[PDB]
Amino acid sequence: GSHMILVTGALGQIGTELVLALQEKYGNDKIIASDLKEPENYHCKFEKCDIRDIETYERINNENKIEIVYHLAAILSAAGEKNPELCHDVNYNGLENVLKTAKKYNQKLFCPSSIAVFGPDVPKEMTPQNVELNPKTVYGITKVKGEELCDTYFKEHGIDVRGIRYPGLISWKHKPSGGTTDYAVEMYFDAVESGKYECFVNRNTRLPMMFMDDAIRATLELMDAPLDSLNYHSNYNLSSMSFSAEELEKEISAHVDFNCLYKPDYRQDIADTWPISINDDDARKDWGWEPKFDISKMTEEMITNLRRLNE
Ligand SMILES: NC(=O)c1ccc[n+]([C@@H]2O[C@H](COP(=O)([O-])OP(=O)(O)OC[C@H]3O[C@@H](n4cnc5c(N)ncnc54)[C@H](O)[C@@H]3O)[C@@H](O)[C@H]2O)c1
Repeated sequence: GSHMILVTGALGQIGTELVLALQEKYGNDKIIASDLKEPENYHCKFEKCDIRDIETYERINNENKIEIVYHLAAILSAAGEKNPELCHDVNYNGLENVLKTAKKYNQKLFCPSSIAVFGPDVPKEMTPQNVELNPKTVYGITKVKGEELCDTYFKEHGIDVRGIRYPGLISWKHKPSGGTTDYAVEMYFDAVESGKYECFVNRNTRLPMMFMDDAIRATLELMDAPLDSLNYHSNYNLSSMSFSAEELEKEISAHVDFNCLYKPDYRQDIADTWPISINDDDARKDWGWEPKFDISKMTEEMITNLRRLNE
């Protein structure tokens, strides 16, 4: 086959790093990036597209002989509370476009979910894989519907679509976009840049978090697993860390001097409805998941690179 891979949402937090990992794994000639606007200074072949534009999306897939899509395009939780209609449109109708195309062209898919599928009616601690999904955000609802649609494509249409309920992801290669979990990223950036941070959640806010290298590795490992080994498809729980905002402040302060003030905003109301930690036994059992970055190791990577960038 062509062995060609498309990454939608390629310019975002995950995509910035996933494109590189896929180029190194498969060879640079095998990877096509797509997002809304063509970037200036960019070492991957790029095809612009709105994920809602089925005609152009199909054309990109056809012409490039795409066999595998890593579908990252989305509107996230905080933006989705501000703009519910946009969130539904982009997330649900974009996903539907991706799945319909996969069925036409016999594609394999990665379509991620989020811990935002969970609401406060199920356990906050070590949330199980199989509990009711009654999210309290628009975004969470889109993700629940998306899990279900993916699993319908798998069962009814034979599409090998896989996905992870990512926790909050922390990275330094992309500027923070002010998402709900972005207080962890921003705290690092602002600590190193200015020695001060105004945190938009309260000091005890405690969410499942993961360093990007772990999330990217998890994504690739899940995609490489034999299909018959998977007991879940669109929606693996996935865990690494669970810490509060002040715990992160104390970790960062062991390395860098900084003033952290807590001034919650609307994003608190999102975070408060999510679990603190996640039971990912099924990922660990079915496909060998184990995280490699604890808070100390992640902190060293973040601070070292951010200090370099601030030279
Ligand atoms: N980063 C996290 O902490 C996290 C956590 C859970 C789930 N996820 C999921 O992972 C995926 C990627 O997340 P991310 O953090 O990289 O998001 P992001 O916002 O950084 O990237 C999403 C990309 O989608 C693009 N996009 C938006 N609307 C579009 C449209 N109409 N057509 C085409 N492209 C469009 C944006 O331009 C952006 O580059 C999403 O499915 C998200 O729900 C992320």
